[PDB]
Amino acid sequence: TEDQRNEEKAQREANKKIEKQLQKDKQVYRATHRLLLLGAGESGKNTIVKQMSGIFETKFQVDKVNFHMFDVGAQRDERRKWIQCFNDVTAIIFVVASSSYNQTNRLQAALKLFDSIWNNKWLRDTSVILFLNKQDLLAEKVLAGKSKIEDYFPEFARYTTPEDATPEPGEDPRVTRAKYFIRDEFLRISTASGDGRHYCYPHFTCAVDTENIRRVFNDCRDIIQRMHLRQYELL
Amino acid sequence: SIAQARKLVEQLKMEANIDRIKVSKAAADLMAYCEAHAKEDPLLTPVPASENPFREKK
Amino acid sequence: QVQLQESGGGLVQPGGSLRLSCAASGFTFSNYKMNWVRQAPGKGLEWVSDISQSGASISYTGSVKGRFTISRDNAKNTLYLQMNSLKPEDTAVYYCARCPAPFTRDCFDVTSTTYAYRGQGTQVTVSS
Amino acid sequence: FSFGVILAVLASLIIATNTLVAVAVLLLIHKNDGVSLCFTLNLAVADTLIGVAISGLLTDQLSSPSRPTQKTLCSLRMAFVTSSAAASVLTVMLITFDRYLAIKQPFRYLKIMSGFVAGACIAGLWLVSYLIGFLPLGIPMFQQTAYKGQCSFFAVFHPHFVLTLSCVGFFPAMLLFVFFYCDMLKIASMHSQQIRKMEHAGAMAGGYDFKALRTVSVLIGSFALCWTPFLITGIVQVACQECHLYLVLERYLWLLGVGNSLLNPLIYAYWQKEVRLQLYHMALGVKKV
Amino acid sequence: SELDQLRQEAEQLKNQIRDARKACADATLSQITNNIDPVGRIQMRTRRTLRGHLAKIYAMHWGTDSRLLVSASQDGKLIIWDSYTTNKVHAIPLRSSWVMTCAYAPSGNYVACGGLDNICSIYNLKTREGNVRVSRELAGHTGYLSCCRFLDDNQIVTSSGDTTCALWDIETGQQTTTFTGHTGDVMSLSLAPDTRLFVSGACDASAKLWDVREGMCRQTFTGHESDINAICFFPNGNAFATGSDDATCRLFDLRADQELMTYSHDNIICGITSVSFSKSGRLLLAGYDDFNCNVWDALKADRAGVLAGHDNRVSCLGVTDDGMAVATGSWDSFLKIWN
Ligand SMILES: CC(C)c1noc(C2CCN(c3ncnc(Nc4ccc(S(C)(=O)=O)cc4F)c3[N+](=O)[O-])CC2)n1
Repeated sequence: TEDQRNEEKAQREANKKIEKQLQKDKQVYRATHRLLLLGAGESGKNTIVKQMSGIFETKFQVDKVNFHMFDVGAQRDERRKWIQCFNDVTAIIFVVASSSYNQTNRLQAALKLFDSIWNNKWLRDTSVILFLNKQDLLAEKVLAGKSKIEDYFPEFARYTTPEDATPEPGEDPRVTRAKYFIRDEFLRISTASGDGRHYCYPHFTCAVDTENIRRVFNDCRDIIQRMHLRQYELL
Repeated sequence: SIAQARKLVEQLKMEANIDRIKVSKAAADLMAYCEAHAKEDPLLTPVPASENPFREKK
Repeated sequence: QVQLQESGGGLVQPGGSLRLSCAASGFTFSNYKMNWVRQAPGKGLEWVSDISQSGASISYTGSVKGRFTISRDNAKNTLYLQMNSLKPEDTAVYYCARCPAPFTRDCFDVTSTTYAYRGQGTQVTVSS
Repeated sequence: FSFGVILAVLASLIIATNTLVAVAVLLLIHKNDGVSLCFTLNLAVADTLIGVAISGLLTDQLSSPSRPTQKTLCSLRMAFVTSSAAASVLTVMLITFDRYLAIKQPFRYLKIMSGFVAGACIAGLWLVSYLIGFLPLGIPMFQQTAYKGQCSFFAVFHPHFVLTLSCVGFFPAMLLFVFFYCDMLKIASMHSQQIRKMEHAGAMAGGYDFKALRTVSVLIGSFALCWTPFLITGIVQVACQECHLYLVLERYLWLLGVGNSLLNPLIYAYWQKEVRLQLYHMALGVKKV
Repeated sequence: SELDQLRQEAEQLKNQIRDARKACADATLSQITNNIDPVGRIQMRTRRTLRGHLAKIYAMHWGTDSRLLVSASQDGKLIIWDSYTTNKVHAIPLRSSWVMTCAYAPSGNYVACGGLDNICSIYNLKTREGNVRVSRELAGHTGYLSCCRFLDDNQIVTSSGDTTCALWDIETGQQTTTFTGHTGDVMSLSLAPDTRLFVSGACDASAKLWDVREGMCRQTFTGHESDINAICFFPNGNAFATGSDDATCRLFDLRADQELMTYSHDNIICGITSVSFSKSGRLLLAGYDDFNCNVWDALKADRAGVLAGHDNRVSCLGVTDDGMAVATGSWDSFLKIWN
C-alpha cells in the first residue's frame, strides 16, 4: 500500500506538471492562425512564399499577429487523402494564373480543382482566399489579337463587364472584361453552395509591394468576424 | 508502358500457382476457433465486476 | 475487380462522327458519377465531360460544347459519348474515368496520371 | 389575494426553466471550451437565485396573520433580492461586452481571452452586486424612520435608493447596450451588403435583408421594457407628493421586472443552436426512460 | 509493339485465377454458421474519457500490457496515457504538427510517429539523461507516412503515400527492403500474429499479402469497390478484414484466397475508417464517418451493437491484448474507453 500510495502521488505530480505545460501550449495554439497555400506548377505560389521534406513551413507576423503558412511539396498530384488534414485551417490560399487559358487549358483545370475543394464534405467550413495571378501576362495577351477567351470559354461573347468594377487607370475596357469574366467564372462555383458557412475572397495581383500579406490579414479578420456574426444570429 | 507490363504478368504467373483449399474447410476451421475461445473473451462473455479494472470508480 | 472497357473510335475524316462506349463492371454503376477524359499526344490528361448519378446534371469543357453529348444507362452499366463535329485538334486517347467514392458530389483525381479507377483508353484520330 | 398565487407560479416557473438551462450549460462545459458559456451559466445561476429569493419572500405575501417580523430581517430579505437582481442585470451587460470584443477586435481578443479573465470578471460582478445590494443597510438617507416591522419594500428603504440606481445605474448601462448593438448592426450590414453584391455577381454570369434588425430589436426590447417602468415610476414618485404609487411599485410593475428572469433563458440560451439540441437530447433521454 | 500483346497474357491469367477461385468456392460461411446461436444485443458503456488533445486525433495504439496507450494529434502532440486512473504519463512535442500515425513498441521502450513530413521519428522512452528525445529519423519515402508498426525494438515496417511499403533497420536508419506493387496510396497495415507476413491496403481497392523476409507478394485480394482505409488480421492469422470508403467491411481467407462475408446495411452510406477484432474473433468492431461505431457478429454478419458517444468523425479504434476494453478516438479531440 505504501508503495502504491507513493506511486500514486508521483504519478499525480507528473500529471500536474504536464497539465501546466499543456495549458501554456493551448494558450499559444489558440492565438496562431494557420494557412494552407495551394497552387500549381507555374501558377505563381513562389512570389508569395518569397517576400513573406514533404511540407514547407513559413512563419510571419503582421501587426503583431502570428501566421503559419504551409506549402505542400514532395507530394504527388493525388490529393483526396491528405487534403482532409486541412479542415481546421483558417484559410486556403488558392493561387491561379489568369493568363493560362491557352494541358492546353489550365484555367479549366483550376476551376475543376476549386470545384472539388469547395464541395468536399470535410471542407464545408473552410474559406478560400483566391489569388488571380499574373495580371500583366493577361493584359498583353488580351491587348493583342493572338488568342481569344472565346472558343475556349464560348459564353465569353455575351458577357458584359459590371458597373461596379474599379479598373486601374490606363487599363483598356477589353482587359477589365476578361479579368472580371475569370473572376465570375470562379464566383459561379463559389456562390452556388456557400450556405453561409464559408466564403470565397477573390483578389487581383501580379507582383505587388507586399500588399498580399495585408490582403491575407484583412481576409482573415473578415472570416473571423463573419463566423462570430453568424454565431450570434446577426448575419 | 512496356517496362511494367513485363512485371505484372510475371507476378500473375507467380500467383496462379498456389494451392487453395475449399471454402468449407476454411470456414469450418474459423468457426471452430471462434467457438473454442468463447470462455476467454471479456466482450462476448461478460466478466465479474471485481475482475474488471475499468468500472471500479469514476 | 473494378474494370472499365472503352470501345469505338478510330480514323475519321474531319466533319465525321463517332460514338465511344464504356462498359463498366465490378461496382454498382448507379452510385457513381462518371467522366470522359482525354490525352492528346505529347500533352497531359485533360478533363472533357462528366455526368452525375441520375443523369440530370451534365457538364462539358468550353471547347467541346455543342458537339459532344454524354449519356449513361444504369440498367446496362454503360456510358456513351457522341462526338458530332470533329476537328484536327481532337486527335487523342479517350478514357472513361469513375469518381473515387460513391454518393459524393466532388471528384478529385480523375485527371492525374496513374489513377486506379480509369479505363484502358481508345484512340481517336482525325487526319485528312 | 392573487399576489400569493401569481408569485408562487412565477417563482416555480423561473426555477424550473433556469435549473434545466444551468444543467445544460454544465453538460456543455466539459464537451466544449467556451468562455461565453461561463457567462451563460452565471446568468442561469443568477436567475435561480432570484427564484430562491422570491420563494423566501413568498411567506409574508401568502395568507398568514402574523406579528411583524423585525427591522433587521426585512432589510436582509430586501438586500438579498436587490443583490440577486443586480447580478442578473450585470451578467447581461458582461455578455454583451464580451460579444462586442469578440466581433470588434477579432485578433487581440483571441490573444488575451482565457479562463482567468472569465473568473476575474465573474467574481468582480458578484462582489459588486452584493456590495450594492447591501449598501443601504450601512448608509443613512436610504432607509425609513420607523414602523418597519411589517415587511415590505419602500417601508424599510427610501425611494431615493431607486433614484440612485436609476441615475448611476440602469441608464448608463442601457446607453452602453444600445451603442454596442448599434455598432454590431452596422458591421453586420456592411458584411451582408458585400456578400449580396458578390452573390449577385456570381449568379449573373452563371445563368438563372432584415435579419440583424429583428435580433437587435428583440435584444434591446428585452433589456429595456423589463425594468424601465419601475424606475421611471420611482423617479415620478420621488419628484412629487403622490405616495399612492408605493402600492403600484410593489404589486404590478415589480412583477414586470421579475419577468426579466423568464425572457433571459429564452433569448441567451434557447437561440443558441447547440444548447437547444442538447436540451432536445436530454428531454428525449429523460422522457423515454 | 510489346504492349497490347502481353496484356492478353495478363487477361488470360486473370481469367484462370478467377476460374480456379470459382471452382474452389464450394460453400458459403452463411450456410455453415446457420445454426450458430446469435450473440444477441451487446451494451458497452463508456468508462473513461481522456481529455487534453487540442486538435483532432488520427492514431492510437495500445501497449502490450493493456494499460498504457499512446495517441497522436495535429496540435503537434504525442500523449502517452495510463488508461487506469486517467492520468497522463508522457507528453511529447513534435517537429511537424501534421502527423497521421503512431505506434508503440512491444517492449514499451520506444514510440514512433510519422505524418506529412515523409519521415518516421522514433522516440526513446527509457533514458537516464533527460526525459524523452528523438533517437532516429528514418527518411527515404517520397510521400506521407500513413502507418507504421514495430516488429522488434530494432526493426520497423512503414507504409507511405508513394505506393510502397518499407522495412527499416532502426540501428542505422537504413531501408532494409522495399515492397512494391500497389498502384495507389497505401493507407493501412497489419502484422501477422507470428510477425512473418503482413497485409496492406491501398487506394486501388486491393489488398496484398507480403512475406517480410523475402519481400515478394504472395497473394492479391480484390472485391472492394473503393479505397481501403483499414485492415486487421484474425486472431489466428488465417484471415483478415478490410474496411472501405464504399461503406462495407469484408472478410478474406488466406488459404481459400477469396472473400467470405460482406458486412453492410442499407442504412449505412458512410465509409469505414478503422476495423478491429475481439480476442476470440467473434466480434468485428468498425468505426464510421457518421460518428458511430458498429459491432458486427463476425460469423453471421448481423449488427450486434452500437457504440455512440462521439460528436465528430471517429478515426482511431483499438482492442487490448487482454480483450478487456476498446478505445476509440475521434476528430472532436477526445479518447473514449468502452467495455
Ligand atoms: C445595472 C445595475 C446597477 C442595476 N440598476 O438597476 C438594476 C435593477 C433595478 C433595481 N433593482 C431593485 N430595486 C428596488 N427593488 C427591487 N426589488 C423588490 C423586491 C421586493 C419587493 S416587495 C416584497 O415589497 O413587493 C419590492 C421590490 F421593489 C429591486 N429588485 O428587483 O431587485 C433590481 C435590479 N440593476
